[PDB]
Amino acid sequence: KQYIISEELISEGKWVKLEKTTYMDPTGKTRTWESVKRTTRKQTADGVAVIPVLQRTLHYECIVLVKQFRPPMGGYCIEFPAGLIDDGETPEAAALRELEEETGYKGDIAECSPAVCMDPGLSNCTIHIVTVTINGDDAENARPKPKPGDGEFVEVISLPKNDLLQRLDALVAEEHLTVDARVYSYALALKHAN
Amino acid sequence: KQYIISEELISEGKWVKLEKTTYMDPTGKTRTWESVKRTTRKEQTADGVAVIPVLQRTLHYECIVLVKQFRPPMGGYCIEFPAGLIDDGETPEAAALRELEEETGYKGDIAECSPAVCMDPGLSNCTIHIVTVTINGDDAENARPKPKPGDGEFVEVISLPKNDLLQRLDALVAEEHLTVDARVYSYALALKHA
Ligand SMILES: CCNC(=O)c1c[nH]nn1
Ligand SMILES: [Cl-]
Ligand SMILES: [Mg+2]
Ligand SMILES: [Mg+2]
Ligand SMILES: [Mg+2]
Ligand SMILES: [Mg+2]
Repeated sequence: KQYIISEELISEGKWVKLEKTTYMDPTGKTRTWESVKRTTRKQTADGVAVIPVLQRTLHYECIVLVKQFRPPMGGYCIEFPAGLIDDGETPEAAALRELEEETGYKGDIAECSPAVCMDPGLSNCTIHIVTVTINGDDAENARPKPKPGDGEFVEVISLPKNDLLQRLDALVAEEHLTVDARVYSYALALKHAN
Repeated sequence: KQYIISEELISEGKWVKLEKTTYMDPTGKTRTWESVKRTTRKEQTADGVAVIPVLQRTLHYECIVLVKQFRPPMGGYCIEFPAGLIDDGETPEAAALRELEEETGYKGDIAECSPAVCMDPGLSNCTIHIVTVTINGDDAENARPKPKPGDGEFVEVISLPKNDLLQRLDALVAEEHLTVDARVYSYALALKHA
């Protein structure tokens, strides 16, 4: 019933562009939408985000998160490890790779979502959410070695899965960070379950 | 350590703008980023809300109430939590209840309200409050819920059981071209993981 008629370029950066989308509304009237797209997509999706479950015997199961300065936000954010999928990379391989670079952990793939939208009223950005388990008792994850690329500066924050929401709220209150909406959504559902 | 040095406007549509962001990296070196912002944020503590609406009815399993609509940035239909921007002077809770009623017909009760969470913080400064609302589906008000969509709004309601949310989402993606939102998928994944 609704569909895109045309896309007009408004402005194109190196990494992001702004378009004016013309579309057919369900009444049969033509309407416009200002949209954002990345210039980097090739791929199943733009990026991956990793839900890393750190499993150590005789310890609570932790979710491994990252804290970074985010220039669009003007501040620090707490997020699932994540990055864009390299040209001709699978989402799983991007997931294990980004997890290693950002955290130093070597994980195993548990499951992989279909491409999911980030902010669909604003952009076409999509990611695969990849659930990964980390055997924290293996020697490779003893002294995990994070390999930041140029200009990446990432802090690792592991939080217990069984209290995640309350721990995130604490960091927000105490550290004036912004929690990521996907992280928060995950944390809410852990409390809402059953 | 890191902070914004300058924000230069590149292009300003009516709804969105693109900015060249200059910031100080933690080595003391000046770097740039291409940033997206909305033009609509005034004194709201966030751009928008998204509502987690838990529909509760005697002798029923709890449902999560979702909406499906065409998203011109995505060029297709998306399944999302009910959501909208916060009107000037409106509280996040009022916005949540109002959007829920407009989009679904249901009259909810506030349960909890998150702090401002970021939508896609490597791309944009956009933020939302995630507002959990219970819907008493045994109340007469909520028996024959009719969407009251605004101008150019065309929303379908999809209520799915909480106890099978992920598989029911998978079954919808399997049967048609449609993208699930990353917050909804994250929430459904945690419901499984718990
Ligand atoms: C910022 C994403 N664009 C919009 O919200 C919009 C609304 N009408 N036209 N474009
Ligand atoms: Cl798991
Ligand atoms: Mg990253
Ligand atoms: Mg990277
Ligand atoms: Mg909406
Ligand atoms: Mg609306």
